[PDB]
Amino acid sequence: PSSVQIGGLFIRNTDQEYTAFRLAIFLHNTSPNAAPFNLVPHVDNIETANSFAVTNAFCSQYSRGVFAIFGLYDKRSVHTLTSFCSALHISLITPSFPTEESQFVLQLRPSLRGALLSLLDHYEWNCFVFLYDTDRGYSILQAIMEKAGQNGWHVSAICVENFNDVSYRQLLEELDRRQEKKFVIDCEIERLQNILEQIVSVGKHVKGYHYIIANLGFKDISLERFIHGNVTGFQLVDFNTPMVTKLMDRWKKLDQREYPGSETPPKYTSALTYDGVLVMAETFRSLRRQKIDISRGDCLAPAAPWGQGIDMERTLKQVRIQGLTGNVQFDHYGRRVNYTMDVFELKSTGPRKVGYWNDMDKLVLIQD
Amino acid sequence: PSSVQIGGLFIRNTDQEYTAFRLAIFLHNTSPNASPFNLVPHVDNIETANSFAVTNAFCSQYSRGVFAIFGLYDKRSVHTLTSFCSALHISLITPSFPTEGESQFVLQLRPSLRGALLSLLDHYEWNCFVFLYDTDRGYSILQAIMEKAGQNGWHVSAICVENFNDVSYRQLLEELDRRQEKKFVIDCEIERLQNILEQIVSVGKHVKGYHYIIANLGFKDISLERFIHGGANVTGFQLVDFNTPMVTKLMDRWKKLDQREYPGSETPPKYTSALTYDGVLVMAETFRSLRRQKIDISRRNAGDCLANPAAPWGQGIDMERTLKQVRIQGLTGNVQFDHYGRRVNYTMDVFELKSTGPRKVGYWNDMDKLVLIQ
Amino acid sequence: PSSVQIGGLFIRNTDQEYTAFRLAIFLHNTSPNASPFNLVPHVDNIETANSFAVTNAFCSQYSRGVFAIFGLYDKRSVHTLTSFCSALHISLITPSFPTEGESQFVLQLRPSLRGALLSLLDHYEWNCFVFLYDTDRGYSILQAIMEKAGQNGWHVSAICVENFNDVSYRQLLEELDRRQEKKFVIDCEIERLQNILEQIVSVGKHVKGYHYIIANLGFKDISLERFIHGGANVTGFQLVDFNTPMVTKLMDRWKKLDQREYPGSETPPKYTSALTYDGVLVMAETFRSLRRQKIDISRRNAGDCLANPAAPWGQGIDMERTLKQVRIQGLTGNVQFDHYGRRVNYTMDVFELKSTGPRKVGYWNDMDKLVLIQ
Amino acid sequence: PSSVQIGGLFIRNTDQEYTAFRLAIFLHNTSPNAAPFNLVPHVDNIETANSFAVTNAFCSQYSRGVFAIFGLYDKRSVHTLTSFCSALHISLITPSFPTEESQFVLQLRPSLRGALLSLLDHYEWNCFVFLYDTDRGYSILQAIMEKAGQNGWHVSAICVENFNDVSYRQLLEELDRRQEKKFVIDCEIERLQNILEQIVSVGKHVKGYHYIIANLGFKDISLERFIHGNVTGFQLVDFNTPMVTKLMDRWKKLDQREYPGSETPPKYTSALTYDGVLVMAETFRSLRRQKIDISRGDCLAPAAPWGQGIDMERTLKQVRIQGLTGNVQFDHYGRRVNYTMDVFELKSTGPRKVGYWNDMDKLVLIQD
Repeated sequence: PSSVQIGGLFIRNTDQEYTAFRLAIFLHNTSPNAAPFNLVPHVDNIETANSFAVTNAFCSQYSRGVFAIFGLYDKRSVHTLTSFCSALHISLITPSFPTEESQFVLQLRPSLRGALLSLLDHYEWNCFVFLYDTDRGYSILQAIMEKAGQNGWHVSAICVENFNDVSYRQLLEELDRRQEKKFVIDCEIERLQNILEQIVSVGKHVKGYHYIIANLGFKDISLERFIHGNVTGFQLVDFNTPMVTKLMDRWKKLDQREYPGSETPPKYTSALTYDGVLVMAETFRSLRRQKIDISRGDCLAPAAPWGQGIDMERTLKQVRIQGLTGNVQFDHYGRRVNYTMDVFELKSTGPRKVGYWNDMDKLVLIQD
Repeated sequence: PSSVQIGGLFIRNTDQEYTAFRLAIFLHNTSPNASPFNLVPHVDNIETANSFAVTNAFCSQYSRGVFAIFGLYDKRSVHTLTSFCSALHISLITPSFPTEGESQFVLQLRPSLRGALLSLLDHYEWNCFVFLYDTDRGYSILQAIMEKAGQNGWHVSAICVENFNDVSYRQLLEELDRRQEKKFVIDCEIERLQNILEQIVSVGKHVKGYHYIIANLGFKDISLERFIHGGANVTGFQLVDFNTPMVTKLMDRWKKLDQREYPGSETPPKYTSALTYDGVLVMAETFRSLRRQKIDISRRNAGDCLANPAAPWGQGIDMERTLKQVRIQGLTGNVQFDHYGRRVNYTMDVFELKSTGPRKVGYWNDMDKLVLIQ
Repeated sequence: PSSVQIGGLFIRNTDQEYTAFRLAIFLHNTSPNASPFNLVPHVDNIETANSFAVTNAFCSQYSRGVFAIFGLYDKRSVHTLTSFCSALHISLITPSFPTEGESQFVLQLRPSLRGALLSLLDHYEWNCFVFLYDTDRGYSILQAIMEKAGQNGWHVSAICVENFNDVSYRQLLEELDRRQEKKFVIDCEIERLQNILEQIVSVGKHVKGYHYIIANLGFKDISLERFIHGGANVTGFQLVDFNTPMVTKLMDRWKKLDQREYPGSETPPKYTSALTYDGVLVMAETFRSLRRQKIDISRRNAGDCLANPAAPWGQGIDMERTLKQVRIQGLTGNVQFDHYGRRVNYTMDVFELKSTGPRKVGYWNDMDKLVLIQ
Repeated sequence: PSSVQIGGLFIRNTDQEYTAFRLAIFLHNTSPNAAPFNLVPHVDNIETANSFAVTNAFCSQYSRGVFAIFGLYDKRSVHTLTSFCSALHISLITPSFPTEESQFVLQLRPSLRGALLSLLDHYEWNCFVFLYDTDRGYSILQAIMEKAGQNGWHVSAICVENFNDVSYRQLLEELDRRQEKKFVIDCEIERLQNILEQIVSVGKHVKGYHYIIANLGFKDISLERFIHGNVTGFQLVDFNTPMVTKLMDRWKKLDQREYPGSETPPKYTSALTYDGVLVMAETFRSLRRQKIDISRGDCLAPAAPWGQGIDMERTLKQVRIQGLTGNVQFDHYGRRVNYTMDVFELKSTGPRKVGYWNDMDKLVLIQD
């Protein structure tokens, strides 16, 4: 097997992720090293991102026999993509939000719930607001509410879906009336820019107000205005490693005509997509090493089980490499294990690393 | 067109709903000729209730040439079913929880409950209470409760009761009793609701001084004899009125039914049974309206539910418009939808438990909010 | 004499006892030849359980040439049955309540409970408590409790629960709660005991701070899951030991029984079932003893139970003496009677209810009174 | 019908009752007035008074077809006599203790429970002792205990069955140690004499100690020692009526050879037996007036019902005469209704009537 077909499912507002996925495949195509299989993606980008489009693209990919699909989903499509992959015995590698038991799924994105809870405990926060959206699911929100109930917190959860400039202004005025000082922001990247620009315009960009940015791309979003005017966040990928250095000095190639979004440093989702490509490449090497000839139907047949799918799924779930997100390893549930992320607090000189959070030592802070 | 094909979807633990569907369609079929058509149902009762099984069944229904589909869904299968129905212009009638956040080609028989519950909480002047909930029916109630609490500064302790056993409920109740919190709001599945009520009786939290609010439309569908004797304050919402000619006739027919042929007939129909009965009535009236509007219906189509590109039904827009343009009287009252698909101009009774039993204290309507009897 | 005729009397709601009687006699009949006789029972199961029906059945048994009679009686039929048995020298074996106040030709399988209950009350240092009782099993316990209270100056409030419905129990519990009395002693029929326990759970009196004492020998024969979860202190007396080879073998045979042929086998045997099983064992051993003593038995007689003048059986005195001179091991322990007919040298376990469940706290015996585990 | 056979069942220590029953029959034999039926009793006195003797005598009487039996029973024989009479459809007239629903039974003795409770309420007794026996049943005892529980009384119930002189002495010493001042005595007549003589010997016969004698024969027991040394009691029959005057001036005939016990004024049980004879005579007149020819088996047949027994039983239950115990009338349950009894309190001059108790006005006391 030298031309291995794989499937790719992307949704709207994922230009950078698609570019990173293409770049990872291209590097895998030009990496001789030690079977020389070349990954050809049958990528099917969908704009609507509704359940019907997900089903249509998934069945079309299944008709081509891709043995695996690298997909991205939202709250409205997770229950469709995961269900089809679990029933049709095709492994599903997704860098999107993890799903709170599951099969045939590899969630590359680490669960942000644990890190956020540890940070809140360390900062001894008792009353705060929870400006949030539902795009990534009700995983952080439920944990915050449950933790507040078990700890007697005065939390004010505020949904900011379908908000316009008037809505943000009204919300800001209400917060000023309540004199809320501590904020937790959990929204999509574009919504983060909208919230941050509205806050800096209305006049709450000072260091007295504490803002926790609940995402893994803290350095991926520009916060230059806040230095002039206490902001904490989580960073997933370390920029001081040899492998990310190789990615950067290969990323400087500004072929924006063929690689849109390459003008800026890759976002955390882009790093996760690159890491997923490495996981698929490494596990294909493992299957080839085990001398398992992977080969082969249509959707809505009754289930069309894949005999080789179970062993292939297990091989994915037992991979352990050193990727952009560190020790990439999965447990038997498909989640991420043995991972760490740095905690950056903004200072006068810029972002500064205070500590890092991992699943075995919780949060550990640098002290003298 | 004497025969009309109607799709039907049923999930697990919905036996009573299926019998109500069969009973409603039988009454319409065996009815005096109010001058004219028959409904043939293609029904699929899947137990797993996963998205893949729902998609397979919906494709089978689409291949079977159904004009409308009566489906049940949970948080798992809500998105796939609604999106598939809207994409192919095949309308759906559901008694499940609403999917607020815009929609098309879907008619929610179940009315919104957030307004009534919020009105009740404002009337009771509650500040701190334990909100026990699950995520089987979405998160609309949970989001609304917390948004109201944040705007009003309520210290609401929300606890999810998913995947808890009897020991877990006992430990949770003991911890809450140690925290000295008296007010509770329960919004769970009917099976989980029975389990929590049994655990409350076992612990001994059904005495005077404890207030429980049951957030569903089946307050009279459950047993509270232990709570009646204990004397704890219980408030609930009942949608089905038992003092109307229509419910009386249906109950008379309900008691005279074969238990083996109609499982669940040994007990009074629940609010979901009334809701699904109303849904069949809505479909019948809309087909009459299509006949009156001189709009002929035909499938014209095959079963390529995944035809590329999509081939939406040409008469779906008119069918959806007619479905939303029907005002009828049923077990739940004035069944009348707006242009969105939700229920509007609906009324529900509010029952407070006393020693004599469940006595209505007032009603709630979309216009006057909560009006209590004084 | 291969065949031995034995009389049997059963009152209403004693199905389990009858099956235990049949099971015990079947095991003796189908047993290895421990070197020799069979027991044929003449059984009468009257439902009214009045004195006239008992007299008719006893005359039929006497006309049927039975040497011993296994009878059940209540306060209504205790005097007629005991007097008839003593007058004609036809001995009786009973598991019912004792008839203290002298007796002859009667063997009480059920041991006296007043000693154990009085010892428990003295240990608990109780002063004021509510004694709920009925009069189905005589008045010996009631008289003893009040005599002890008078000699010790206890303010015992005794209430009879005869001919009360569920509303009556609820009203009585509410009145007692208003009077602020926490300690209760329940001595009722097993059916009435279940009803009172259910009412206690419904009212909500099964929480910490309430102490209940159940005065019977079937503490493990009833369900207290609600009381286990509530945490109220419950003390009871268990006569049957479940950690002996004999009870283990009998339980193994009990589970492998036909439910239709042996009603009540779906549940573990109650203390009365163990008592009646022991009674059949006592009769078997005594017949062996008569065979060993070279005392031939024969009815010699007709059925003129009302023969004037009375014609008592000539071998009745020796039979009664041999019955009282037998020490055996059975489900209730060392079954051994004195010259009066009551049980002596008997032990019963004392169980206190905790979160883990019913855990034995000590035992009670006729010699050392109450000995608790420390 | 001129020679009507009836049955008579008497127990040990009932010589006076048997004499009164014989005297009443004799007067009925010599009372022409206005069918001239003469009552012939097949009396079967039993000494053992156990259940076997009761059954034997009852069956022998049934063999003679007596249509009714005038019986006396104790705690050990009530459940046998009543059961046979209810099942065999023969009316049972008994002057013994009433039974707390029943059929074919006429209890001539009024229920003493109501009068005792009313007297205790009037005297405002809170703590007392209850020297009692079980011969007449647990009817008064249960009521006293239940009333005490509902009123919070400090009652000390003391059984005095099988007590010898040492037992009474020990009981008296214990009472002195407890310093109990108020006594309620409910025992058989012979036990009353034993208790009273022991009390007067030990030295508690003074007026300071209050003794309530729970019986209907207060004047039938000599209390002369207490006048020299507060004793209340109930009297059922009034000695100041024309009919009791006739009974007295006929009772002075001292034919003790044929009428034992006639040397003393009749006891309350004797008056009840005399009244029962009148009830049977009056109801036979009613049956004869209704032109119902009463006629007719063996016991232990299966039930041998008597068709005329039901109407005869109802006629007994609807009789209303003026006898020694006043307005003799029975309800549909066989108990006594529309009856009254005087309450006598001992004074220096002797017994004095304070008031009277009836079932409609409870207790009413004479005051100026």
